[PDB]
Amino acid sequence: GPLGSPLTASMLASAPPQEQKQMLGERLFPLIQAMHPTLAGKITGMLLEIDNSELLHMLESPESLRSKVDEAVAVLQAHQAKEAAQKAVNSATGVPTV
Amino acid sequence: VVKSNLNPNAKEFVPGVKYGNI
Repeated sequence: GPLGSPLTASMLASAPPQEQKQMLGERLFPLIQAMHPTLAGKITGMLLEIDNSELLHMLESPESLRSKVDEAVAVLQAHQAKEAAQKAVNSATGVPTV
Repeated sequence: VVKSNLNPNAKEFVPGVKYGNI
């Protein structure tokens, strides 16, 4: 809630099990917290529609997890890419060559 | 629109409720 200044890992300790959807969401924010250099904040958001049974499995699977959130980090790079290229388009579009 | 790759339901994070639950 008001303790949105610190990290989410700290929230975990300061957030009961029912506070899942709050802080770590499923378990997203914490994993992407390590991959925060990108934008963990918004990443968890989109991928928040993930399973709760898989959330636990993610924290137990460094290989299977990081692989999933790996793409998550990419969804961000594309998120700000297709968003800025809205009205700020200088280059021409594709031609209808069939 | 903004299509995601991982989750097919890329939506903002709306706490309070268990988003992505059944």
